[PDB]
Amino acid sequence: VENPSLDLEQYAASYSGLMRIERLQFIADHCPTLRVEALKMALSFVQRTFNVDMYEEIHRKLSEATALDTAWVEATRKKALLKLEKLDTDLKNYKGNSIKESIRRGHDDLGDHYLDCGDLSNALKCYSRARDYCTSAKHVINMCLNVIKVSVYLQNWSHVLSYVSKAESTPEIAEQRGERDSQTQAILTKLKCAAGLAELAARKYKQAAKCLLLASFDHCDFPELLSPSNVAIYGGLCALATFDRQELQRNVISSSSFKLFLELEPQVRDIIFKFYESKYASCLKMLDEMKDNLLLDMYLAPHVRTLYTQIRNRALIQYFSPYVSADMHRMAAAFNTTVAALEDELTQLILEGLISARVDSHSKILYARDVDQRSTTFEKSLLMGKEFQRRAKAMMLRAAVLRNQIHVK
Amino acid sequence: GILKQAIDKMQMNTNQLTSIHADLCQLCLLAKCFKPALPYLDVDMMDICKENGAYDAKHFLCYYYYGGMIYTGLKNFERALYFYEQAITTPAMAVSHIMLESYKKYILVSLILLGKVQQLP
Repeated sequence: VENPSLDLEQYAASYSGLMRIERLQFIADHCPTLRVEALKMALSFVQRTFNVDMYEEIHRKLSEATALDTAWVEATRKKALLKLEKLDTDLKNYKGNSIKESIRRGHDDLGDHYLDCGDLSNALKCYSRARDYCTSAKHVINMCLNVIKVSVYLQNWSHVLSYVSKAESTPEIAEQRGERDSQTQAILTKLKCAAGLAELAARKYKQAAKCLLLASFDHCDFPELLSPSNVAIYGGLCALATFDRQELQRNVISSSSFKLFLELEPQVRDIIFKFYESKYASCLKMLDEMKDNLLLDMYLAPHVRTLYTQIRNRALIQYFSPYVSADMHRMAAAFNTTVAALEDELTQLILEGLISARVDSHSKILYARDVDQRSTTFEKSLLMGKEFQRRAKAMMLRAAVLRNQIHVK
Repeated sequence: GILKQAIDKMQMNTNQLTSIHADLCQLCLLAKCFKPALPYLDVDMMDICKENGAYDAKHFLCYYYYGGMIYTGLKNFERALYFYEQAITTPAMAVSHIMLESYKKYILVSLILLGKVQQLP
């Protein structure tokens, strides 16, 4: 519900640029009985970065929930219009001079001004027009990054994933070896993070987990893209919910590239370790403690509930895996639920899922069920024979009616 | 008793469908005597009398619908479902009131016997 453990000031300070406001918007969306105070704090802390339309929107929202210097904001709008006209004049001059770099810089500045103003369609058209100007691979990578970030702001993840894949596969698979163990400019980490975010938003958790663990710590933090803490949280939750024991051990537990990320968030590290070490009471308690804080995220909140269910389900099949007959009181104590709720969950899992067991509710014991292969094959073969005989008789009758030319007209 | 000795005396063999099977089924259905028709329904028909002409699809639909209703009355759903299926899948270019109120009963018998409406061929 309400959680003061989340430091809004630090969370805003982690990101830079326009993106911060977007995140704060979700904090306004998910804040029962504290939306007004959270919005006031957001206005007090993040009044910078030249908020105009969202500033007025938030001001009107708080006025209607719980005049101004309109002359100055109108003068600022007029000055922005004059700056845009000057930029258009400079762009026309560059086109007359026929300089690719000059027109590229002018288009980038116009797109930046559209971003801080709020225009997206005109900016998108400008980016599409400027896409047709590529000379060297470095400029291709630069315009790919620009379009990827503006599409992340535009929230069209399929295009982001497709273009990330195309730009990754275009230069002979990242220059084969990778130009002597990657370059100083860690563009590949940015591409991996963008692909992970796109796949996570496209309801593909396993792919986001797989491609988000390859991001390295040398990239520091990209304010436009995800911060290291969010990278660790996403690559931990998706890995826990999707990777099996061998995959989790090989790619998360033992890999010497994600532990540095896990140092930023110790809670997710503890949760993953306790899941691996078959300690489920503590793991589930920490998961439930951190769920309330995670619900305030922007790219992970819609996927929270589902992920959690998945994680919990795994634990259940990981609890009963070594056992041939398990006492349900100990299971219920381990999972911090009552025996009746555990029985209902176990029945739901047995009906369809991976648990092959039977519940003895007289003594509350879950017995592992071992199928009999010979009887199963005999039953299936006899059923197939019966169905085949029925089909053959039906086809013979059909042949008779077709030969005799019987139909209704 | 008449359209029982008038069937085996006019058809070639037991596996030959004649236009009197429909009449026998209708007569033993109207008067609730479902036992006389059982020897004429347990046989899988595999040839159809041309009858020197005549024999429209009405006789085919009537036989394979009334037999299904007889089998339903005796709670033989495994074969009533098959009879209704044979009634429905007759080649058609128009709508008749024996292929409709056989699909409707096929749905119910499929729900009673199986747990789902079986897919037509």
